[PDB]
Amino acid sequence: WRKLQLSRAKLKASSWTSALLSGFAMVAMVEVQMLIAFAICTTLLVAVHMLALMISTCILPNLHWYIETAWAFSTLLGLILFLLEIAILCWVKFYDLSPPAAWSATVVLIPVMIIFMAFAIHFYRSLVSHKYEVTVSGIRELEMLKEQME
Amino acid sequence: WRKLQLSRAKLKASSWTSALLSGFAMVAMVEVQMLIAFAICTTLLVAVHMLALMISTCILPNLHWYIETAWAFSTLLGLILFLLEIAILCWVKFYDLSPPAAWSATVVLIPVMIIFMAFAIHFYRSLVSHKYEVTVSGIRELEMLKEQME
Amino acid sequence: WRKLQLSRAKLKASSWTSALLSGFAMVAMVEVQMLIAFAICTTLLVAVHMLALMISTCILPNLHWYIETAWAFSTLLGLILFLLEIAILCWVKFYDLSPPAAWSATVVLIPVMIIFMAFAIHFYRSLVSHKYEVTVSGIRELEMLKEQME
Amino acid sequence: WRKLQLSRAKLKASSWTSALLSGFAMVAMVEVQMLIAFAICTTLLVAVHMLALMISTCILPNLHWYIETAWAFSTLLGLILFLLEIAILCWVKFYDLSPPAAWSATVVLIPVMIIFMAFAIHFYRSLVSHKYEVTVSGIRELEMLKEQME
Amino acid sequence: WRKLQLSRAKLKASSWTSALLSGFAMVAMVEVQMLIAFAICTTLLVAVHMLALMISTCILPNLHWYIETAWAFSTLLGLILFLLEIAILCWVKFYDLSPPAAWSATVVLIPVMIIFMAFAIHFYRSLVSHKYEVTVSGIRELEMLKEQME
Amino acid sequence: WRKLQLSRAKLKASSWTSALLSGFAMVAMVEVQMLIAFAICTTLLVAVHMLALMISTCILPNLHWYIETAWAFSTLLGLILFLLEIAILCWVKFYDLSPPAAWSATVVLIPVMIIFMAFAIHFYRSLVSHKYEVTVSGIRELEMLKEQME
Repeated sequence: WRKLQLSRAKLKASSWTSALLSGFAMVAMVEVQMLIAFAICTTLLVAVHMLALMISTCILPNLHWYIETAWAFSTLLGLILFLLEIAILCWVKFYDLSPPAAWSATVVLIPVMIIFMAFAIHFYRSLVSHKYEVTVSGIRELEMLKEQME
Repeated sequence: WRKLQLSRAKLKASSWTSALLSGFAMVAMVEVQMLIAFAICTTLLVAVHMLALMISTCILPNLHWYIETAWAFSTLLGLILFLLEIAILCWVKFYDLSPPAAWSATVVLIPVMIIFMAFAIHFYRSLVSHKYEVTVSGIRELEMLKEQME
Repeated sequence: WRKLQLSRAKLKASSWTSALLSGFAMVAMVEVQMLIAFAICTTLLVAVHMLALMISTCILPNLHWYIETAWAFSTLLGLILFLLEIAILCWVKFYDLSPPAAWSATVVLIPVMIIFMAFAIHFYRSLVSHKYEVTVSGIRELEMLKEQME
Repeated sequence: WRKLQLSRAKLKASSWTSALLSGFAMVAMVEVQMLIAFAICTTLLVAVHMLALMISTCILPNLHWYIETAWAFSTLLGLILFLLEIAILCWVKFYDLSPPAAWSATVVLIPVMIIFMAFAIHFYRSLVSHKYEVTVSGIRELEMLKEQME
Repeated sequence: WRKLQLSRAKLKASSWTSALLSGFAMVAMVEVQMLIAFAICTTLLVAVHMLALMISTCILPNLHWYIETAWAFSTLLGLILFLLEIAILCWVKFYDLSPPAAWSATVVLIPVMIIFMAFAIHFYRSLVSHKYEVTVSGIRELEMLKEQME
Repeated sequence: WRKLQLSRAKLKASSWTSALLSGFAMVAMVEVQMLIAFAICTTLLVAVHMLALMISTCILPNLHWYIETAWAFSTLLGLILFLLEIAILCWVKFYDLSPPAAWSATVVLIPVMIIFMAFAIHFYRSLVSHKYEVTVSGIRELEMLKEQME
């Protein structure tokens, strides 16, 4: 039951962020209307989220952990892309009369972006260690039973 | 019960994406205001989602798997259309002064679009094989009982 | 319990689409600002959805199937109206400099619109037959008991 | 338990429509920027919904049926006001160059508006009769027991 | 369990109204772009809602009734501020060419605003009396047992 | 079970505020289009919320309290940033013709901002004391059993 709720809640959240972020991001582009980055970033941002949405459709009928990786990976990319997207918007929006201020946007971006990616690595690292920790603990317990068995 | 939750959660998600995507997409068109593609893509995008929404209405009262195909198919089309829609927006929005950058939008589109459709095929293929796998496994188990039966 | 969830989920979805579609549709009209069709379509679209919303208010306290028809009918109309609405937007938005491309919008509309209404008829027809099928099966079973009864 | 779910679901729906409708309606006014009607209708529309939202706050802690009337009444008013609001928008939006088309908006409004209010009266009337029907049926059953009692 | 659902449902509703109202209100200000009131009202409106959102974060981990007062109070303020906000928008939006119509907005505001605040007082008053009523009823019942006790 | 619902509800709320606030805030910037503050505040606001969204993805699979701190901290920052963001918008929006009124926005900001941060400290302080209170009460009860034990 614990696993059932995990997927159910995640499904709603996935479409929640993907749909809204893609919509607002799309509107952001039409409203404003370096150049290549803005176009590519926007297209990729939408595409990545769309992939996640599809995952919501396939997961319902349903190796399971494999797709889980695709969803988390895709969802994560969208978040990074959205962050990159807003950074470009600040640079592009002010790019006309505000170029001086535009720089502060990307400059401040690096600090949070690095921590964003770095934080994920630290968490993943701890998770990896735990898997190994259980691996050693599991075999040991089994060995104890094996020794007393004889 | 497992099946009940699958439909319940899916129903909310369907209207979730269909309603939001259609709304934002519609707003994207009015804000900006090759030419034929933009008009057709927008109209089709909305129509496809509307079909899915109706499916949410008919599924409640309720062969069942058949309609399931219509919903997944329609929902999937909307996602592809939305991706195509944003690609057109980038080309159209910049189409005025930014035509040069506009190309990068569609060019980058192909890469993700191919993977989007290709990924679905791979998943479906594995699903098809599993169905056949169970088919062979099922008859075999039944035969074992039939042999011992005699 | 199966019936309880059906209404509960449907209630959220109804307000979901009706509220969002009406809001975005309304915004679509103010942003842009044949002529008569656009005004009437927009007004009707909003009115139909509003009716559905009210249905959500009356259903809670609660012949039951009768109102169900009103909700499904009203909700269905809104979907058709929204589709018609976007079609008009494409024609009206481009109606200024883009009239040539504007035609493709309504032309492509017919194909999907016909399938949209036609698909509903097919589903309803099957439902009607089932009702009659059960009618014959029900009386037959009762007759069997009546015969053996004597 | 049946009563618990009724309030829980209604609470989410109330804020759902009230919040969204008020937000979009508010945006509709700023975008466009007979005259008095538009200003009053918009203000009243928002105020009515706000009242409903507050009701959601007071109902949680919690005569109960009395407040229920306030919520339904307020929510209903908002729906009627929103319908009136969009009708004004069509008239006002086109009011500049499109006056000829603007008339069709309010004209078509009356038809649906009358049915909207009239339909509610019919449903309420049937509900009132049912209350009386049970009243007569209840006393009759009690009398039967009283007669046999002696 | 009854108390658990009360908080769970309220949490979703709080963020629901606070997030949407703040977002739309913020957009309303940028779109339009007496003067001091508009600036202060908008800032306060957002701030009050933000406070409520934070309350949603603190309540999860969790004297309990005390915070409940803060949430209801903050949420209530936002509703009043939003109502005041729209009133200012009508006056400001028309304030340029539409001054004649702008007045009707604030004038009609007073009527509903007074009833909005007055209605709350009446409800609170009844609640206060009930607390005292139980106080007298509780001691009396206890005294009856004390008398017979001797 | 009590803990399960706490995370489930919080997950939906997190994405709820983060997604909406980021979207509306992003749109607020494009619509309007001291200078440096606006650019940095907007970028940081989005980045902080994105971090929270990712947390929603990692929490599902899942030391637990540690991440809880990151989510609450990140979510809290976004709220403060959003408040700061709107304050800047009022100053920037009016910054053109309305500079005189622009000051009232930031001035009024301080009052609520201080109370916003101060209120959190008071609540946290009480929580800290409670932890210590239980610490003393816990050891005391255990000691009583230890004494009677001998």
